[PDB]
Amino acid sequence: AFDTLFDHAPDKLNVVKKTLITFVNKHLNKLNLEVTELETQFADGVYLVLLMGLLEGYFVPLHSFFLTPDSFEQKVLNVSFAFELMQDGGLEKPKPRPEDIVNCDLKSTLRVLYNLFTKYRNVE
Amino acid sequence: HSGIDFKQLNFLTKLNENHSGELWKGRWQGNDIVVKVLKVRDWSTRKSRDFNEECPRLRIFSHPNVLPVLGACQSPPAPHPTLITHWMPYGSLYNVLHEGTNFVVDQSQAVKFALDMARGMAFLHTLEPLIPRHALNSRSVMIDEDMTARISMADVKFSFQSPGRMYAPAWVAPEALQKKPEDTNRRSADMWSFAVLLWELVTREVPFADLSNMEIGMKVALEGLRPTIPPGISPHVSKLMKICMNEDPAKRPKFDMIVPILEKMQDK
Ligand SMILES: Nc1ncnc2c1ncn2[C@@H]1O[C@H](COP(=O)(O)OP(=O)(O)OP(=O)(O)O)[C@@H](O)[C@H]1O
Ligand SMILES: [Mg+2]
Repeated sequence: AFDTLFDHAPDKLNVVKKTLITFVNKHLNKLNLEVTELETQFADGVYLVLLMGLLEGYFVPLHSFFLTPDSFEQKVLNVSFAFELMQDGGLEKPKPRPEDIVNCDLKSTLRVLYNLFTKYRNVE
Repeated sequence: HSGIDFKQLNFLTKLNENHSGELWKGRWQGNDIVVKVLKVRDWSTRKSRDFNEECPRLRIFSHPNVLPVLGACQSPPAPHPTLITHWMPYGSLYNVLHEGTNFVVDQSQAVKFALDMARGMAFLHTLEPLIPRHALNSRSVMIDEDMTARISMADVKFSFQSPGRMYAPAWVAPEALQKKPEDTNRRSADMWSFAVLLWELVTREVPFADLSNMEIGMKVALEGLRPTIPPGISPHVSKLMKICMNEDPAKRPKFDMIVPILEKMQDK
């Protein structure tokens, strides 16, 4: 379903992208953080954790994750922690491996964001 | 200690469902109770063991301003990890201050609430070690039939219960938003929470009500967001609020030091 949209619908794909920019900035702007680039700005896990708190109504204590990750390892850990917060919110475990997000695979990243957008469309 | 038998619980009416699981009003052995049913992803024998070791500490019967967990249902054999406590007719302090459609508590009752909570917390601070994951806020204090404020032991989070997610950061000390509990003086962090409760009793407003939880924690932790000291209250209330919310944890008073201050405030 999402593959067909990614691989075979570029005019649609960019509609969805501009909107994911809208969506994630709706939330992260509140923290004085702007997303301009979807291909890299979620790779380190930080925005996904912060976004999950924004979408699901909690703060994440700073000792629970790496706010300024200093390795590939800490980024993978941040992303894994985000996927866990996702499943707590009732999402099924995301299809992408945490490494796929850290490695900036665009399909993987857009899939996760898309699934968030869809679940949390009315959240303000 | 086999706990309470889940089969002896009479579930009367569902009160809530949220991130923690659900709350019902019910009855057990001639007691009017609430039943808190915890929902937990990836429940394990290890977590179930931990639940059964953590609950006994919450069964505090020796202080009027502490509300004990009466007992818990071990899971297995219960469908879910479950705990029970007495039904408090006014609900939470939060309910009474902010959701009180019937009457507004006066400032004399506010002062007595503050004294009640200070006394409850001074007591809990005598426990060795401290009860872990106990956060003081207006949601975790209940108001009994005679308006007595009581620290809610059924609001202590268990080691497997929403770790890494904080749903009431507005009452949490700045250091406790950022540092592991091991790396914090827990007693001083709790006095910050009391300072916020004083602010809440003075303003009759939810602290940072216009901000999401994530916004509160990030700005308090990283940007120095603080409650604005309310305008034209007594200098003595003002001074107490200020000392309890000292930026420096080491300079915040202990609960047992502010108890006599609060006693003199009821009637000098
Ligand atoms: N002992 C009690 N007696 C009467 N009402 C209670 C009691 N405990 C809780 N309540 C009421 O039930 C409502 C929901 O409580 P519940 O425990 O589900 O949510 P919470 O305290 O916000 O979050 P948490 O799941 O973290 O404890 C409370 O707002 C309060 O009105
Ligand atoms: Mg509760």
